[PDB]
Amino acid sequence: AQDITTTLLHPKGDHVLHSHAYPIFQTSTFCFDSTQQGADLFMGKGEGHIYSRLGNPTVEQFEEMVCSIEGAAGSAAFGSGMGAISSSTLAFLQKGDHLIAGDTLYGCTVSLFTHWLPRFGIEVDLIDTSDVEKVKAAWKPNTKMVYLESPANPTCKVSDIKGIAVVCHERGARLVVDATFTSPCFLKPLELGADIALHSVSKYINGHGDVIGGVSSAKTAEDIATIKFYRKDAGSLMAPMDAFLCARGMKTLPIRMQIHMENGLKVAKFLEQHEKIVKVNHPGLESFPGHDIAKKQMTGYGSTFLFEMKSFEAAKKLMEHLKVCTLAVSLGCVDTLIEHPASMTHAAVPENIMRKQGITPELVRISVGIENVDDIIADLKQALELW
Amino acid sequence: AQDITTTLLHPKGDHVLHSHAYPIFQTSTFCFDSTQQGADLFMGKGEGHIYSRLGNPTVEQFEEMVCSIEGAAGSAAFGSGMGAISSSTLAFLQKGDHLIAGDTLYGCTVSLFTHWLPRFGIEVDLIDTSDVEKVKAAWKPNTKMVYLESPANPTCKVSDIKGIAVVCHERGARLVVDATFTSPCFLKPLELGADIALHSVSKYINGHGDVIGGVSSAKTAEDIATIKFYRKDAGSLMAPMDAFLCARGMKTLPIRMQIHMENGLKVAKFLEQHEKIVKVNHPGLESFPGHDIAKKQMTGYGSTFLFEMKSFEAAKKLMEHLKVCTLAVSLGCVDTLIEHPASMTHAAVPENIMRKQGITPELVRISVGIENVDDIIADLKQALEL
Amino acid sequence: DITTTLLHPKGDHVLHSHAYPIFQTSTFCFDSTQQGADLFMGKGEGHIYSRLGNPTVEQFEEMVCSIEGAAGSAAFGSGMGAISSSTLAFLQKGDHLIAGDTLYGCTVSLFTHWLPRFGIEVDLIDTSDVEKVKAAWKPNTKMVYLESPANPTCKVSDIKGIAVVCHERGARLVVDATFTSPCFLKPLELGADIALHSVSKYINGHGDVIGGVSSAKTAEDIATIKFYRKDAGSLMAPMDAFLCARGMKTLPIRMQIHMENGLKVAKFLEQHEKIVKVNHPGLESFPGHDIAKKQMTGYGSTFLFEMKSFEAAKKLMEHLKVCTLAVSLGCVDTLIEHPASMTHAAVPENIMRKQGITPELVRISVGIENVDDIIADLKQALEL
Amino acid sequence: AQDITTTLLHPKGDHVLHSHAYPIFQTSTFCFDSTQQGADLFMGKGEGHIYSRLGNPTVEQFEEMVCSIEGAAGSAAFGSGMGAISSSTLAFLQKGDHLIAGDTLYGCTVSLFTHWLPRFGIEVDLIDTSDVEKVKAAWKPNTKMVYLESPANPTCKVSDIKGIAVVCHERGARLVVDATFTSPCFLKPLELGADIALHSVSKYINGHGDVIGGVSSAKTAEDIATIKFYRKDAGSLMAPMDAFLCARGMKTLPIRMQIHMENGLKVAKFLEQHEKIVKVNHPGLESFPGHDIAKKQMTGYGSTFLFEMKSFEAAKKLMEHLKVCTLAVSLGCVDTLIEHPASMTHAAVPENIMRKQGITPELVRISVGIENVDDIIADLKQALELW
Ligand SMILES: CSCC[C@H](/N=C/c1c(COP(=O)(O)O)cnc(C)c1O)C(=O)O
Ligand SMILES: CSCC[C@H](/N=C/c1c(COP(=O)(O)O)cnc(C)c1O)C(=O)O
Ligand SMILES: CSCC[C@H](/N=C/c1c(COP(=O)(O)O)cnc(C)c1O)C(=O)O
Ligand code: MET
Repeated sequence: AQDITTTLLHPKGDHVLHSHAYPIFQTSTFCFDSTQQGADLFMGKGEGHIYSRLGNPTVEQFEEMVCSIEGAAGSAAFGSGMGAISSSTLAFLQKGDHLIAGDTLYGCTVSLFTHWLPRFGIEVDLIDTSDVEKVKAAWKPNTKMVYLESPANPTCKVSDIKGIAVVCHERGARLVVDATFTSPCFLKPLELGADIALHSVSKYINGHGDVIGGVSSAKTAEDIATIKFYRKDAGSLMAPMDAFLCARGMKTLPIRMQIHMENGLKVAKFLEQHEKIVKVNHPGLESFPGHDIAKKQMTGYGSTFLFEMKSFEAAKKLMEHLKVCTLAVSLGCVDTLIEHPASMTHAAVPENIMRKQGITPELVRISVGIENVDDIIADLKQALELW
Repeated sequence: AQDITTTLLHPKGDHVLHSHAYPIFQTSTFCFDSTQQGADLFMGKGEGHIYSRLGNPTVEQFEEMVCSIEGAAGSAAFGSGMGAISSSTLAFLQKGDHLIAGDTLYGCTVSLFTHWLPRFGIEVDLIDTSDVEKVKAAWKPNTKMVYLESPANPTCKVSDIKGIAVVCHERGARLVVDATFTSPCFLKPLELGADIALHSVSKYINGHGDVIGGVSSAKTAEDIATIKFYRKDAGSLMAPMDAFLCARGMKTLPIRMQIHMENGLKVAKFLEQHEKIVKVNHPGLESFPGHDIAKKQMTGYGSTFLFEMKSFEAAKKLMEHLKVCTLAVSLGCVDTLIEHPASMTHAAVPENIMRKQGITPELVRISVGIENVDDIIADLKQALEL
Repeated sequence: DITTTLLHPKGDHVLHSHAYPIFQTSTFCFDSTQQGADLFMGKGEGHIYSRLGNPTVEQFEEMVCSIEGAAGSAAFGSGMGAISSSTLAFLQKGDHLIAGDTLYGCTVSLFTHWLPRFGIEVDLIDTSDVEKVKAAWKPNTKMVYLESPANPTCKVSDIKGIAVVCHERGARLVVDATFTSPCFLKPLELGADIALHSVSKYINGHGDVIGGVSSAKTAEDIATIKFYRKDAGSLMAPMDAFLCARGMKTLPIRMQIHMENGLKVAKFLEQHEKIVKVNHPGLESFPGHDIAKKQMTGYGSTFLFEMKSFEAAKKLMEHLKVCTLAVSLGCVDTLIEHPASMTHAAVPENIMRKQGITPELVRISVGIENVDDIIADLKQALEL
Repeated sequence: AQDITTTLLHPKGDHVLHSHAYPIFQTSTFCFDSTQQGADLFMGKGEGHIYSRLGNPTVEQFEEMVCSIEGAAGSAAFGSGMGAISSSTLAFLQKGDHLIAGDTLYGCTVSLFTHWLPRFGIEVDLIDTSDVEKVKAAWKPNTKMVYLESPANPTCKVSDIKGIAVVCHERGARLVVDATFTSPCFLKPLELGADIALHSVSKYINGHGDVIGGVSSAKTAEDIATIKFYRKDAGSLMAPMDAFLCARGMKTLPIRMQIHMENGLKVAKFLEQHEKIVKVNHPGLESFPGHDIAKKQMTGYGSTFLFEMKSFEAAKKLMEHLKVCTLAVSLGCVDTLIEHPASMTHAAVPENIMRKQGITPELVRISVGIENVDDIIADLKQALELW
């Protein structure tokens, strides 16, 4: 079969005015041929565009590319990953519905789930999804959705997607997986039984750290139509320029991910053997609890992972004396990022959830870029071996 | 004090590397000097940036421009006017609360209020808000908000914002006003007593028809923080490039609006005197019901208005034989747009609500651009006399 | 209005898009070998490569082509890209060029340093006197280059008068109309052969893109220009072309307020005690007013004025709250500059005096702010 | 020694408002603090900006990146490769000066050298530069410059850059090398004795087929100042937006070139063993004349090469029946391009020069992208094996 590198470099669809690169449709509205042709496009009949919020050609191009790696019925682009998460949950969940979600999630996902959803009459439970039995125990007659991050931000906690999918399929609950950390190159949730696969495009998919974006993919046509229906009213849209950049960045995704995976594994192997390091939470290491599920359900690993220092001051010493790694939040960028979860990405997370995640000031999160691995390792080495 | 033209041309803020034009900050994340400096910003102390979703310098520049015209404590930019509307309502409204909204609104605003809000346990009533005592009768103990469009899409129906604001202040409810149609140049809702003033930037504020965006401005610092706290999780953001283009477009807004207003008035008066036109729904016309309310509360008028034809076939012939006007949805663009509400912008609106709005197959909506008035009038004259 | 023409340009919509798409592409696809071969030979419609032609860029070119009344227009990466392409495409070894003594700094740099390196004889003379153009004439004179009103002194030249001399003696007339814009100055309708602009200024008007455009009277001349651009390589970027076309949408409207603002400012400065001389082509005091009044349908907002001393000029320029100390002109906001030590600092010491540039001269570019706000900003700086 | 992947991902210079990605300075002019501060910057004193034509921060960031791989004193970015070629030649050559240039050059370079330079009183001779003795024989007392393309567009003809450099150094002539076909990753002319190394950034460096651009680098500070002095007058500038994209595209240059090189070699080796193909002109093959010079003087190979079919109609049949490869001009793009030199890129070159270059209607130029090589080979295979 045709390789994914070829698939991404050759998206389906006609060229516009014979242009090799797909044009940036920096426009708000579209022109109608006639009143009937305009009336029909609102009804759903005929091919063409109306208004960029409903559909934009360069945006739709990016959606097609994502839809093609995911193996979905359709994809929806968003202004942010949080736009994707809101439109993948609130498009389906309503007053009286129950949501089971992982206890270890991205900071703002926790914020959306614990603060905003309960205000909308939606029952939410944060559950350890590494254990399928805990997921079964939390299940209720009104359970409509299970939301998973695996490997989780930032602890790399592994969940049994395949096993949970079964329970979701038997009981009529929609399974949504956030696969941001791994990318659609190595994790394809819809193959594992999930109903909706989503990403923060801001991270690996774009990879260049210059755009905030989100994407959501559905196994079903009805489900993607509902997501786009919600997006129409909620209004989280990917800009034409941002879509152009994301598609462009995605052109090199497979090879970037290959280097990410290998760099990340080598950095983690180096850290785990280092005197100053207590523990390394990389899902590709044999020492890691959820390794056997991760290697079975994914075809590779992302390069973002967590590790434990002997103290906060030691962690502070490492982070502030690096010359290649740059101290900043976010991840999945071409260059290596480094961050302190306890006081940055997960400072807003309540300590009730903080303890069980479980994030301590000794922890450092690293997102290994595509720089020569030896340069990255040497940079960490000299910082770890300071006076 | 500076004039509106000068204020928008010289926005408050520092120059970046002595750059005359403000740089497009096409970035996702930002760097930290130290752990403490990064940890501080998340709290947040005191000056600096973290991540574009939380704050982007180019986006913030546009936000401050809108804040200066509205007379607000702060403004938040969005990826769409719908992003602004959702964030201006769902940030405050929760399960068990009650919203009163105008019966005539933009199509997707009707879609948002009728479909999605009741799913979140929010009570919504669509009420004729041109009558103030009708809002008082629709009131409940759990009423937390009133939402208004004045002039409303597409009928140009006018609401007494100042009068409704008094009711909202006395009874503990917020007043949110969609001022897309008139722009902040002519309509400043926060001066009329409203709590939140929002726009579809995609329309007049940008004015060049090349970007989708929204903005919301709050009277109090607490409300705008809550709005931005919602945007943080909801995720409707304005792209750095779009922020650059919106700010750029807003540079000529005052002079564009002045021409929009004058053009829209002459075109409406031309249509009113024409024998093939039943009625023209322009808020600046003496004949229009609620003209006096619009005259006192607004300093000018938008260029988007509705009018009635003899039949559907007559409307069809007009829209399909224009050479200058472009048949397309949207409004507030530099060139002239024309649209059919019944089967386009307000086609997804439930036929129950479409009846109360007064939207018929004979009605045509025009958005008069900044072309020469005589070119637009002549284009209409040619199409009408076939 | 010209506005209607600019808002509704010639051409077909792309996938029904209201705004013309940004063709951020390098190359284009072919249906077959024959179709691709044909386009390289000029047969059929379509595109090959962005340097040869870009749809977004061509859309801007056609907007300029309409207002200028040209056979064709070519966009460039800079005004200097337009200037050098409008001269070095025609001038060759052994040719002679007569150019105005007062030109933009880098246009002087081009003509004085680079042009004579290519075997092109260049003389800079006073083109405000038409009889002086006749005296500078040589048997090998192939081109006259003009700039009216000139940067920065606003020195007006009789374009139609010089055009007659050029036509009779077989020479091209190139006019830099940056200072006035195609709204008010249309050189091709005064008998000029080539009309060019620094789009960076009024045409774009938003001070966020560098670009140039050149419009030719004949189809052969623009083909020569585009043939030169193909090899020289000064191209307008697709994004920049998008921004320039977008900026052009408000051009006539911006120029109306530019003209009126610049006039009221100059009239204020002329009656002010601290100002010796004001060089605005719209003022009746200005020497070349009669020529400018008849040849142009309006005036730009960039002009020059004389202070008592350099210290007084420094005091004025460094205390403005609204106006900005910056080079460039034709922006929506008001810019201020000092020619002797900035724009015309590189201009040779002998051409410096022929132009009449002194350390006392201050150049202002009046934007589209409220007239009273800019006048008040100048008023407080000239007194406090 | 720090690897080039790391170098390109971590360019020197300060971050702007703590922004991770370098901002797009979409501006015309810059503000001054005082009259003297503005006067000094024109005089050359102080830091740093005045007007985008003289210097744009975004553009200078890209120039910095190119300067870093090249090992130059400075770099200048342009609106096109032809902008770079003109400014590297016409910035130094005046009437009475003599230029020696390769006989096999890019189409428009031939146009510039044949049509425009002679009009400026500059003597030009197109010479076979694969033979050092022919370069020596063509030499004159007024010879000021030698311009080389190696491997040449499109025949891939190899020139002895090192050997020609010596002659240039001994006789006081600048050596200028166009290294577009190979990229700075594999060919660094300044290490070989060239004075100026230039690229069409439109090709490999940007790599994404969305930007037209050029860059020129000099060994000497005076020379790059002269090039920039010409640029401000001639007017070929890189747009801030284009600069942003080129820097972005350059982030992944080393890894893209790794795949280009290996893909290109595998495609060439497949074509050479195929019965329909008469000859393959890839500089990395042992059969190719000048392979020994190429493998010594370069660190790798580009993926653009030319091959001979049995007929024009056979060439037509191949080019017009590909499903992955796209029929278009240009090269060095992320996806595979294909064109016909005799009727396309080199249809404008005079017949006396085209016969000298060896371009016949049987020839096909392929620019191998970063698609899975087996997919590329399979696409060519089915097109070659048609009924
Ligand atoms: C069907 S689609 C179309 C659209 C538009 N609008 C629109 C609007 C909106 C939205 O906005 P976006 O930005 O989101 O679009 C809001 N509001 C208001 C008042 C309005 O009118 C029209 O109507 O035409
Ligand atoms: C030294 S730098 C400076 C710049 C500006 N210029 C301007 C100009 C130009 C330039 O152009 P670009 O676009 O190339 O820049 C040209 N021409 C003309 C006539 C003019 O005034 C000024 O002057 O300020
Ligand atoms: C005819 S059109 C086509 C184009 C391309 N070129 C390319 C090139 C150039 C150009 O460059 P730009 O950027 O200007 O395009 C230069 N050089 C070199 C070496 C090369 O290969 C090809 O060939 O394909
Ligand atoms: C808490 S806002 C910044 C978080 C960032 N996107 C991360 O996951 O690293």
